[PDB]
Amino acid sequence: QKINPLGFRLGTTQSHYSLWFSQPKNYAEGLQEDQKIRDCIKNYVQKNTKTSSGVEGIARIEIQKRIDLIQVIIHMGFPKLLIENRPQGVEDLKINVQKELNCVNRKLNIAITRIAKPYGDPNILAEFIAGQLKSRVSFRKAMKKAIELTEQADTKGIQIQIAGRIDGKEIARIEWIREGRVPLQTIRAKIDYCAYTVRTIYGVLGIKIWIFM
Amino acid sequence: GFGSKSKKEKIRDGFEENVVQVRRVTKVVKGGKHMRFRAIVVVGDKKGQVGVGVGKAKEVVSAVQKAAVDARRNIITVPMTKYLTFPHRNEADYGAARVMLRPAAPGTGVIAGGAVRTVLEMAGVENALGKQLGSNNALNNARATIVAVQTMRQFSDVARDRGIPMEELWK
Amino acid sequence: TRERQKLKQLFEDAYERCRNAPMEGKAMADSQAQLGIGSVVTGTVQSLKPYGAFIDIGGINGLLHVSQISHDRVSDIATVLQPGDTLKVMILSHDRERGRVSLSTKKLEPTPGDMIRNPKLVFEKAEEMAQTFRQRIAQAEAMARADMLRFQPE
Amino acid sequence: YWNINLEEMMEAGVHFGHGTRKWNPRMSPYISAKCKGIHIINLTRTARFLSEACDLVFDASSRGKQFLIVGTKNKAADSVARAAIRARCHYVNKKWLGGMLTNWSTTETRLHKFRDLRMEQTAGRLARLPKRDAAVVKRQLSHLQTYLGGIKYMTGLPDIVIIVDQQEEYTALRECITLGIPTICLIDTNCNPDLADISIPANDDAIASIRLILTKLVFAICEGRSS
RNA sequence: AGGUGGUGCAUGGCUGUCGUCAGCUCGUGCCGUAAGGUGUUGGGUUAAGUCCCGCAACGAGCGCAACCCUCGUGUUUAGUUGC
RNA sequence: ACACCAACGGCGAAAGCACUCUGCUGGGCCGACACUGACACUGAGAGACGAAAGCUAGGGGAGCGAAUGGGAUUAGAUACCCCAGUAGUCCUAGCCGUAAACGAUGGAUACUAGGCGCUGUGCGUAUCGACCCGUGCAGUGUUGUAGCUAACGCGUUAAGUAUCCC
RNA sequence: GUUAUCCGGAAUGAUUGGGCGUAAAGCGUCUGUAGGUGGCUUUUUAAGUCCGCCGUCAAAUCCCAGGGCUCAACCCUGGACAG
Repeated sequence: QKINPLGFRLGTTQSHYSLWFSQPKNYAEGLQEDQKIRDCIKNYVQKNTKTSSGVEGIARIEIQKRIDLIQVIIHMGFPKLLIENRPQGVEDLKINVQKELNCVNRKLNIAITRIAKPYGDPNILAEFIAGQLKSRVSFRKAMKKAIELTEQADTKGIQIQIAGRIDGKEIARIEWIREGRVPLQTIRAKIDYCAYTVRTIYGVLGIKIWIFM
Repeated sequence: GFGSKSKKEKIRDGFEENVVQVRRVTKVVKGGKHMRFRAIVVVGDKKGQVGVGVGKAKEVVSAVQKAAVDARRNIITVPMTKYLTFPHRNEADYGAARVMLRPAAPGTGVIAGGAVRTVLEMAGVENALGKQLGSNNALNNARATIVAVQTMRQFSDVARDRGIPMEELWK
Repeated sequence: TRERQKLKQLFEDAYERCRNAPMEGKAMADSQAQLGIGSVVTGTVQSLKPYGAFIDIGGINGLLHVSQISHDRVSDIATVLQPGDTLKVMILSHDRERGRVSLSTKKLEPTPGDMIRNPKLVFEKAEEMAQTFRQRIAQAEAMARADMLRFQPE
Repeated sequence: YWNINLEEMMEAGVHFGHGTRKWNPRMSPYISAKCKGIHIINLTRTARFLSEACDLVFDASSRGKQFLIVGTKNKAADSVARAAIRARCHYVNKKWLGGMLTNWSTTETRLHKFRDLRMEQTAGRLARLPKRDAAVVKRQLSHLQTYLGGIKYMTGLPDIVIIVDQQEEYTALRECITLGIPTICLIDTNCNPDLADISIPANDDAIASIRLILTKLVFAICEGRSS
């Protein structure tokens, strides 16, 4: 139907993530390496913080290869929640990430950064409405709660679409709320979006968050 | 766009609100058949201060509060002289809903149909009895009571209007 | 508070509206000339037609009407008439369709007069009014600026 | 005191009323006579209601408010502006929008944009952009110049609105009746005294009768500011 | 564990279509008891609800267009493996 | 059977009524006090009239035209189209008594804004004569205040306010 | 608890209390008998109407106030508006 914004704006105002420049067979193998790194980080923090309390919200995992050394930046909003306090979080990340890249034993620097305002970053906010919506809370309370929760934290325009099988139904719906300008067509406009799938008990839900900044 | 509307909602101790019906009213379009919510909100303090208001919006709560903002610009005050009851009996129709209101003894809680009883239990009157003659409707019913309690006069202003000095009143 | 103030205002006015109801007591070229509505000069008749007389008046188009012309007791002429004559005309309706001006002699106009109390005080304040009128009329310059700092209405 | 002699109105276009088979008969206990296809207004009750008018205008400004005057007719267009620059009041230039009093939230935001565009018009950065942006700013600034040019100095609602006679501005009048704002206006020979709650019935065919009652109320307001 | 077993009428994601058609709505106000209308209708003009005037409407969001790529012309700069 | 005249026109209680003229005869409207002095309104049952089609009896029969007959269209056509065409249409004397017989609004009286009209008469102006202006009424129409109405609308000819009678 | 019967709700037979342009409903219109209602002033009788008094409408029931059964149900004593 409609093209998605992070695909559409790639020439200008949106940059790629897996930022390493290579040759075809080495392109396929570098894409192997990228996918296993994002797997180990996602599954890692999901396990070692599933035992912990709250949601983490890792938005971007940028992977860069200057020399035979791999800079990995992790853009989560709540980075104090991760570490085992001396630095041992990112150290054990570096262990399990070293577990699946040592073809050529090249060094890698896993860093971690802060999101400027974590409510304004659609992967994190989509994780929040995912978490509250995965708990038994209605679409309206949680979704308006995400809206005023966002507009207290300085966002120009917003669109929230939540897909089928809301609280008790056997007929799917779509429910979208918009505030302000969200021009999806304006190429300069810099809209960042996320598309998170909530795996509930009585079905699957789909959340798709557009944020115009 | 300051946020959370904490000061701006005006916490509504002054006016207490209730719906009296929320019917989903629907229109059909080329694409299909889509509905909005018409809610009827009766606002009013128990001091003697009420008024109806309709609203409709695709959300339920925005229709309720939208009908409330329509309602809290539409207020009459209730002429209620005695120990929280009525000066005299009254009847006044609106559209095709006729409403007979009748004052009561103080040992009588308000007895009326749901719309009339809703706008009187919000009006702070305690001792009335109002039969409804006519429609099954709720909006024209309640608005017919509002017209049926605007046109109602105390003894002091009828004594002021006629010019008669004062008698014929127990209190 | 603002709503209450408004209500109080409305009460004041309704009482002010309660005290004293009781007691008390050819044409195309003329159309081309009318590019602009402004400027009276001595009314020029440039067409004549029963219903009235059509009259260029300093750049503005006017309409005199028969009932608003001088009564004619003289032997000969067509009533309404006017051909090219130049007549002192007072500013009346100012017709809204096409933005004209109407003109009216208005008659003898004798009206019955009822005596009004306080004319002793009532002449004095009429005099004061005339003095204010003489102080009024100011042809040139525009007030404004007064400097200040502009602020949001919110 | 605020008197007007009976002869100053009786000479001019005050009893010089309107058409004799167009009268709206709620003036039937009011209108004095009829002559030559033109009505004749009773001048006693006219001047008394003007006495009441200046009592209730000068008292209302003696409380301390801001008044409003509507100007739209193009027969009395600039005379209101002359009757509003000296009198400090904010005024309608030529034409009215339905909603300038009751829907005043959007009118208020429209004054945010009009205030910002006057700030850009004064600042001298108008000649930066080419004829497109300058054309658009001149067009919207021309339309807001048509309406909001004469009421820049108002926030909120007035107390008394005095309007161009009856015909063109039933819109603004009905917004005043919805808001409850008391209005004291002019009545023709064929209109309602019960629209407003006090008004001044005199014909407005004469420009000098309009200048008479308006000039009278202008000195009423300015002496209201005299404090 | 595995299931390319069933149900696309339990779903998500993705997509086609009407159709790149020019619309679809909302806030506030007004009208109607109300469903609703009004805006968005009318006079012109556009590929366009594009823009202008009048109008109880005033504004705004998504739509259209532009910003995006490519092919068009020229200038500055760099000349290899290209001239 | 009666073109133009024909009009959102006149009359009748309704149905109806238009080529003109004559005869008999109904009804309406207006004025003067000229007279009587409440004789008024409605009306069960009753009685009369009552478009068109229908029927009895006798005339008459050009046009039109159910039924019918033929041709066409059509899969088919008992129908629309076309060509013939009988009862009927008209008149005399009756019977029948129904119609969207509609203003889809029983009748009567009293009272409650106006604008624009038409018809009939009456007064005054103007001339001295046709006009022409206002009006007094009655009737007919069109927009419309108040009020009523579920709404559309009706609104001095109410679907308003009241009273009476079926 | 279900069923049946009756009243309510029901202004859904309407005096209190409905309707008849279009929702069910104004006869096709008109004359008129019986009958119904009816202008104003003055006077008379009082049939209706109103006021007083008197008689009666059994007792029991219902209403008020007492009293009795441990209370109540029930029983008993006295009183009376209506009409």
